[PDB]
Amino acid sequence: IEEGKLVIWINGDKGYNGLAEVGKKFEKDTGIKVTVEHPDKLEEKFPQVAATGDGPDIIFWAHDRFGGYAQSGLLAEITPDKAFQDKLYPFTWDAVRYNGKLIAYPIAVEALSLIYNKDLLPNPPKTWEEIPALDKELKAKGKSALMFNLQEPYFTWPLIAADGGYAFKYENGKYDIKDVGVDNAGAKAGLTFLVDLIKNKHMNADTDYSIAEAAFNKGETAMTINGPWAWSNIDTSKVNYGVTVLPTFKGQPSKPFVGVLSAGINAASPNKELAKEFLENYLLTDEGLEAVNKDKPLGAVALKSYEEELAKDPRIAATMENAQKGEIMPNIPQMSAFWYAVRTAVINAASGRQTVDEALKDAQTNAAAEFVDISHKSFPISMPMIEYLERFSLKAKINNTTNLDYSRRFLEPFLRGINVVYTPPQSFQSAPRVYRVNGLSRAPASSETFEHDGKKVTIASYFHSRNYPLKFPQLHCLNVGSSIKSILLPIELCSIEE
Amino acid sequence: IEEGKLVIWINGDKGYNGLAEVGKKFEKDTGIKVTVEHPDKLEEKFPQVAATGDGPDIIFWAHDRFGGYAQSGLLAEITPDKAFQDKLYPFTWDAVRYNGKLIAYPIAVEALSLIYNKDLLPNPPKTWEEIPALDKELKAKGKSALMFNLQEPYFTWPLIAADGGYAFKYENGKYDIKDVGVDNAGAKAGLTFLVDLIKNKHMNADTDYSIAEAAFNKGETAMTINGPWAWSNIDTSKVNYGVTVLPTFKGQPSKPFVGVLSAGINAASPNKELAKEFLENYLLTDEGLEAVNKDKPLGAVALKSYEEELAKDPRIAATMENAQKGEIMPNIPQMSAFWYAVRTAVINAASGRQTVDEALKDAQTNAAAEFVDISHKSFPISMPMIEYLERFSLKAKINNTTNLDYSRRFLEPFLRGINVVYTPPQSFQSAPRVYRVNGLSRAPASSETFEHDGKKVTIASYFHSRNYPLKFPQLHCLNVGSSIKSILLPIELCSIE
Amino acid sequence: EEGKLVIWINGDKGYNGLAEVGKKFEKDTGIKVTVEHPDKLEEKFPQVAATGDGPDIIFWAHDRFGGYAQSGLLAEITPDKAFQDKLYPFTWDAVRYNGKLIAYPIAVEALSLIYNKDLLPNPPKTWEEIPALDKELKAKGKSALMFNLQEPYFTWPLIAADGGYAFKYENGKYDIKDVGVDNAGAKAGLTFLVDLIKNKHMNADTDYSIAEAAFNKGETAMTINGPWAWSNIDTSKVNYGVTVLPTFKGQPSKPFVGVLSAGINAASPNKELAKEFLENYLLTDEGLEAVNKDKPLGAVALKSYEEELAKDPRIAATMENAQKGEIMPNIPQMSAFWYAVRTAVINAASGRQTVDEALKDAQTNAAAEFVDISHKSFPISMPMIEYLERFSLKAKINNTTNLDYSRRFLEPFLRGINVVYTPPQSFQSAPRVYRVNGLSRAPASSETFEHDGKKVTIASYFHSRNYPLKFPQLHCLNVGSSIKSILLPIELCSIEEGQ
Ligand SMILES: OC[C@H]1O[C@H](O[C@H]2[C@H](O)[C@@H](O)[C@@H](O)O[C@@H]2CO)[C@H](O)[C@@H](O)[C@@H]1O
Ligand SMILES: OC[C@H]1O[C@H](O[C@H]2[C@H](O)[C@@H](O)[C@@H](O)O[C@@H]2CO)[C@H](O)[C@@H](O)[C@@H]1O
Ligand SMILES: OC[C@H]1O[C@H](O[C@H]2[C@H](O)[C@@H](O)[C@@H](O)O[C@@H]2CO)[C@H](O)[C@@H](O)[C@@H]1O
Ligand code: NI
Ligand code: NI
Ligand code: NI
Ligand code: NI
Ligand code: NI
Ligand code: NI
Ligand code: NI
Ligand code: NI
Ligand code: NI
Repeated sequence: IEEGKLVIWINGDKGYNGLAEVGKKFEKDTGIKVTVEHPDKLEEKFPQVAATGDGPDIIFWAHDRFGGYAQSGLLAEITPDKAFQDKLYPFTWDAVRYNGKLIAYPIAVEALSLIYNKDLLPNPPKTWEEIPALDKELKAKGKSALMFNLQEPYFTWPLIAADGGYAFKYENGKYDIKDVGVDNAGAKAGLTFLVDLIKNKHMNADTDYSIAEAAFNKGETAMTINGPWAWSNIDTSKVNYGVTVLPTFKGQPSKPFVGVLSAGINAASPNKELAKEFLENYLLTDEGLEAVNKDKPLGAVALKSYEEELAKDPRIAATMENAQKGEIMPNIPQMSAFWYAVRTAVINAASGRQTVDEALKDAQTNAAAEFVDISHKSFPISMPMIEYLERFSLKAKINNTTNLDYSRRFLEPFLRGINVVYTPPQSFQSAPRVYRVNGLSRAPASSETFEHDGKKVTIASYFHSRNYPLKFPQLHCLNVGSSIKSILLPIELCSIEE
Repeated sequence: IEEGKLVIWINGDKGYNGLAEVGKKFEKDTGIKVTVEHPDKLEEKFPQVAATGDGPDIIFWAHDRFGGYAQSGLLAEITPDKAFQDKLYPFTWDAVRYNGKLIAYPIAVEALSLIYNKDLLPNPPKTWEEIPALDKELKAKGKSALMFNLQEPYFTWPLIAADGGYAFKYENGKYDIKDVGVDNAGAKAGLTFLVDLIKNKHMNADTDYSIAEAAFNKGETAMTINGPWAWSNIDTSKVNYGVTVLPTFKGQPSKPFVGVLSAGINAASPNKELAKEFLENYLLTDEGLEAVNKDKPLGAVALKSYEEELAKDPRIAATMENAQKGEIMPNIPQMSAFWYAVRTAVINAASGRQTVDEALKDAQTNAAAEFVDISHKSFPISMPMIEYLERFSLKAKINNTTNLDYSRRFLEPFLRGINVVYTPPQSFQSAPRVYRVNGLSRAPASSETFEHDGKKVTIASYFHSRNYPLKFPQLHCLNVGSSIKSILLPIELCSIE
Repeated sequence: EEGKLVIWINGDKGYNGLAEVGKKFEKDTGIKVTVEHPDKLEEKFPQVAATGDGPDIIFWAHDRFGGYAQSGLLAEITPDKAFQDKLYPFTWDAVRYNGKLIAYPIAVEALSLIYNKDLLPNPPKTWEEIPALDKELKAKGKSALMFNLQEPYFTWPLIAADGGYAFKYENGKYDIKDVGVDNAGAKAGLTFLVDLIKNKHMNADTDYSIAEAAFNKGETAMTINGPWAWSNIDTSKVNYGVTVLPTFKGQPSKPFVGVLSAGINAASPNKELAKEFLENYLLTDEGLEAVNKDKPLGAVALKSYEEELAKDPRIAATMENAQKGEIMPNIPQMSAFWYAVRTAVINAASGRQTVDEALKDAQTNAAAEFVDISHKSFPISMPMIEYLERFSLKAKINNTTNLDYSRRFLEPFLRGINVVYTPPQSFQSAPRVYRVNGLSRAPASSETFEHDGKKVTIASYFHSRNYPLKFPQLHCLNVGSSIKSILLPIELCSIEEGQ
C-alpha cells in the first residue's frame, strides 16, 4: 500500500528538518517527492504497521532495533557494493549486520556524554559520588546539580552498568540470551545510587527528557546527560556549555550503550531502488550529512570523509571518549525485551513503589523470558479447535476422512459449555465472534443442509460457492444454536483459549 | 608393519568412493598409490592395530575419538602453517585441538536432522509429543511415522539431551569428568519418552541404521533421523524428501552432539609427509571436497571456500540449524567410555530388559567409573600372594631380605585352608593350577632342597637353571603337599582370587 | 621525608643501574636521588608508609599496589595521553586500580626455564621426564633441576598448569569468594613437586640463593628464574639457554605474570620531582637501557625500547612463557593469597603436612574476608559516642544533645564499662584504660573544678589547651567515685567490644 515515492520516519529528537532538506535536493534531481515524518514511539509503531505491509519506505533508528525487525522480516537486505562499503567505517557496518546480511545503512555513532553549564560548574564532577554535595552547593543558589531523562533506561544504563551490570554476555562470538546481567550486584549498586539521589531530593523521579532539557537550557541545573542531537537547542539557548566524560561510580567509568543511527528499507517498500539511491548518493555524502548535522548533530558520522573533518570538534571527541568507555549495543531481537524490562524497573525503583532488588528481579526474569511460540497472535493463548480436539479428546490427528460419529459419545460432553472464537474467511468481509458451543451437529458439513430464498443447500456446498472450500467437508460442525434452531459452524474456522 | 604409500580408513556410511577418486588424482600426480578401506567398527579397530604399530596411514572419524587416540599416542601432530590454517574455520581446528596440539585435519561439520517424506508428511511434526498420534494416522495407511537407528546412542542422544541430559559438564575452560549428566532428571524424561514409543508399538526396539534407511527409502515410514551422508541414497530412491529441525521435547530443542569429520595421521605412518600433502593439497580443496561430497555429502565442510558455495543448500542449512541447537562433542578420552555406557543403556531400556532408572544408573556409573591400576592386566582381578601377605598378615612390605621364620607363629594359621592359584613362568610352557595351602615350607627356597635323577638341587637353584631367577630366593615357599609329601611353591608365583 | 628523592627497589633488580639514572637526574636538577634495597620491602613499605614514612618511589610487581592504593599509601600518578601512549596499554591496565592509575609500568616479567647447554643441550619438554633426567645427571655428579622453593612465585606455574588458580575472573572482575588453590588441578601439581622432593630429586630447603649459586657453578642442569637473573649467569661464563617451562599433564606451566611498577608514596612531598624522574629519565630508552644493562628488566613497557630489545630470544621466551601464564590480579587479597600459598607449598614440601592438609588451609586463608580499611589497629574499637548512639540512645548525638533526658537508662548502661581514654596528641600524654562508674552530674561546659586556687570548667580547660571539645554540652563519663570523681569527655573515649 506504499506509493511510487519516498516516505521516511526518523525520531523527533533527530534533525528531520535537515534530513528533509536532503529530500528536497533529491526531488530537484529526480522529481521523486521525499516526505519525512516523526511519529511518537516510532520504534514501536514501525513493527506494527510494517507487519501489515504498511509503514514508511525508510526507517531511521539506533541499530539495536533492526535485528528484531530483520527477524520479523520487516527489513530489506540493502545492497551496497564494496566501492560504497569502503566509504564508511567497517565497525559501523558490523552494527547493521544481522545473520551475515546487511540490513540498514549506518549513519552515525551516538553516545551520551555529560553536558554542563560552565558559568555554574566551571569544573564539573569527575564522579557520581560527589554529585550530592554539589547539589547542596547549587541548591543554595536556587539551582540543582544534575537533571536528565529518568523515564528512558538509555540514560540510566551508563551508571547501572559502570560497576558490572550488563544486558547479555558476549561469549566467544555471540550473545548468550540466557546470561542477563541486570540483576547482578554491580547493577544493583548503580541503580541504588540513583534511587538515593531521588531519595535525598537531589533529583526528581518523574523528570523526563523534556523537563530536563528545558531546565538545563534555562540554566536552572548545572548538568545534564544527553547526546549530540541535544547541542543545537543548547546553542540556541545561548547557554555556555561544555561536553565531557560521564562521572565515575565506585571508580568505574559509566558504560553508556552505544548506538549507531541506521536507516533500513521497509521490506514492503516498492521503492527500494529509489530508497538506496537517496541513501547512498544523497544522505551519505558530506553535503548530505552536513545538512542533517546542521539541524541537529549526528555525532560521529559513519562516512569516513565527513567524520574526518568534524573530528576536531571536542564535543564529538568527548562523545567518542564516552563511547570508548561504554559498548555498542547488541542488535539481537531480545533487545526490546531487555529495554522494556529495564524501563519499568528503573522507573518503579526510582519511584519507591518497588525496591532495587524487587525491580531488578523482575527485570532479570523479563529480559530472560523466552519467545512464546510464534504464530499465536493471541492472549489469552488461543488454539485452533481442530488441534484442540485432537490433543485433548480424540487423541488422534484429524483429516479429510475423520468421522466424528465414532466419537459422539465423549465429544459431546467435551464440547458442552465451550466458548469458541469463530472467525470467517477474510473474503467474507465479516468479523470474529465468540459463540458458546452446545454440541456437535447431527451430520457432516457436506451433509448438513439448510434453505434460503427457497433453496436447499449444504454448508459445504455454500462455502464452496463463496470460494472457501472447507478443508474438512466430512466433519460434523459445532452447534452454537440449540435443538432445532441450530447454528452450525465448521470446526476449522473456530478456536479456543488455554 | 607398513609401506611407502598411502592407506586410508574412513567409515562405510561416508563417501569412500569419492575420497578414492581424490586418491587417483593424487597418484596421477605423484605416482603414490592411495588405497581407501572401510573396515567394520574402524573407530574400534584403529586403536588396537595402531597400538601394534599397524593400521592405515590416515584415519577418518568424528573428532570425538581422536582425543583418546592422541592420548594413546596413536596420532601424529599435524603441521599446517598459518596460510593453510586460515583456509578453514577456526572452530573446526578447535575440535581437533588436543592438549594445545592439532591432531587431525578438520573436514566437515555433521549434525543429525529430521528427514521426512513430503508425499506423506507435507507438514512434519514440530515436537516429539505429537509423534504418537501421527503414527496412528500413518499406520492406518500401512505406514509408520518415524524410524531411525536405535542401536547407536548417537541418534538417541538428541532427545535424551533436549531436556537437560548431558555427557560431561564444561566448567570454566574444560570438562569435569566427575560431573556426568546421563543419570539426571532431564535425561530420564527423554529416554522414557523413547521407551514409550517402543512400548506403544510406535517404534521397534531392534530397529537399526539399515532397517530404517531402507524403510524410509522405500517410503514405508514418514520420517527418519540421519546425517548429510544419508541424502545420496535418498536421491537414488527418488523419494521426495525434506530435511528440517528435529522435533522438540517438553518444548526443548533436540540437542544433537555435533561432530567434525576429521582425518588423523597414524603416529607410526612412515608417509606422514605424503599424508599431509594429500590432505592439504588434494582433499581439502574445492575440487577435493566436491568429489567426496558428490559421492556422499559431508555436510558443512571446513574449507571456507567450498562451504561458502554449498551454503545455499537448505539441507546444509537445516544441518547447521540443528547444529546450532546441539553442541560439539568433547574430544576427551572419556568419550568412548561415555558412548559405550550410553549405548547399552538406551538399548536395554528400549528392550524392556531394564528400566530407564536402572539403565541410566549403570550408565552414570560406567561413564564416571575411575580407571584401575594399570598394573592389573587381566580379569578376574587376582591379588598376588606376596601383596596378600603384606596387607593382611605381615602388615609390612616384603623384600629380598625378609625372613618369614620370624612370622611362622601367625603366618601358618593364616595360610591353612587357603586356596591359591599357582601360575608358572610362561617359558615353562605349563598351565595355572589351583592348590590348597597346608602351610609354610620349613626353609627358604634357596635352602629348600629336593632330588631327581639322583641329584640334589634347591628350588632356587632349579628355577635359576630354567632361566627364571626367583625374585625372593630367601622366602619360605607355600607347602601344598597334601600329605607328608610336600610340594613347595615360591610365593611370588601364587595369587588368590 | 625531605626535599629530595629516595627510591626502594628489590635487591634482585638492577638498583645500581637505576642509580646511574639517579645520577643523571642530579646532574640536571641538583636533586639527589638515593636508591635503597631493604629486605622484604614489599612488606616494610606498607608498615612505614602507614606512619607517613618510607621512600618517595617504591618499585615492585603490580600485584602489591592494589593493596597499597587501598591503604591509601600511593599517590595517583598523572601522566597525560602523550606519555600514556609511549607505553603499552596492557601495562597501564596492570597499574590501574579502581579506575585510577597508581604507578608507572616499567616492564613485564615472567619466569622461564633456564638450562646449561653443555649438560642439557636438549632440555625437557615436560616435568614428568625430569625425574629420569635427574638420575642421568646424578651419575655425573650433577642434578637436573634447582629453583627457589621458598617463594610460591616459582612454584605456582606448576601448581596452576593443570587447573589451580588464585581468584576466578568473572565477567569483569575477580570473585574473592572463588579461590582455586584447593582444587584438583592444584593438588596434582603440588603433589608432583612434593614427589620430586620425596624422591630426592630436589631439596625442600632450596632457596633462590642456593639455586642461583648451583646453576651458576654448573652443578645443576636447569633452573627457573626471571630476566634479572641472566646477568649473574653471564658473569659465570656458563653456557645457558632460556626457554619454555616444561609441561605437566600436557598442560603449559602458567606462571603468574608481573609488571615491574613504580608508585609514588602518598606522603612524599616530592611527587612532582618523582614523576619528572620517572617520566623524563627512567622511562626512556637511555633510562631503561641503564637499568637493563645492570640486570634485565625483561620486556619493558616503553614501546620504543622494547621494540629494539625484542630480537633477544631470552625476552622472546620470556614472553612465550608469559603467553601461557596470566597477569596477576592487583587486588588487595593478593598478599593473603601469596602468604597462604607460601606456607602451604613449604610445609607440604617438607612433609610436615600433606598436600590436602596444606591446600585446605591455603584455601581457607586465601579467601579471607577483609575488614574495613578504616580500622587501622587491633583490638578493634568503637568511639564511645557512636557506641552510645547505636546501643543506648538509638539516636545521633550532636552539639545540642542533653543526656539528662537519658540518665535513667544511660547510667546502668555505663556501669562496669571499661573505656580507652586517649588525650589529644598535643597533650603529649598516653592512652589509658579506665572503668566507667557513671555519667557526670553536669555537661563539660558546666562541670567545674579548681587548681592552683582557680575555678575552671572542663570545657573551659580544654579550650585553653587548644582542644575545643566537639560537644561541650554533653555530660562526661565519671571514672572517679563517691564525690571523688574523674570526668572524661565522651568524645575522647572508645570501647574495644567483646567476643
Ligand atoms: O531507553 C531505551 C532506548 O534506548 C535507545 O534509544 C535511544 C536512541 O538510540 C537515541 O537515538 C535517542 O533517541 O534516544 C533513545 C532513548 O530515548 C535504543 O535504541 C532504544 O531501542 C531503547 O528503547
Ligand atoms: O553412537 C555413538 C557414536 O556417535 C558418533 O558416531 C557417529 C559419527 O560421528 C557420524 O559421522 C556417523 O558416522 O555415525 C556415527 C553413529 O553411528 C561418534 O562420533 C562415535 O564415536 C560414537 O561411538
Ligand atoms: O613468591 C610470592 C611473591 O611473588 C611475586 O614476587 C616476585 C616478583 O614479582 C619478581 O619480580 C621476583 O622478584 O620475585 C618475587 C618472588 O620472589 C609478587 O610480586 C609478590 O608480591 C609475592 O609475594
Ligand atoms: Ni513534532
Ligand atoms: Ni512528531
Ligand atoms: Ni435473503
Ligand atoms: Ni562394503
Ligand atoms: Ni567393509
Ligand atoms: Ni625325569
Ligand atoms: Ni641487597
Ligand atoms: Ni639490601
Ligand atoms: Ni599546679
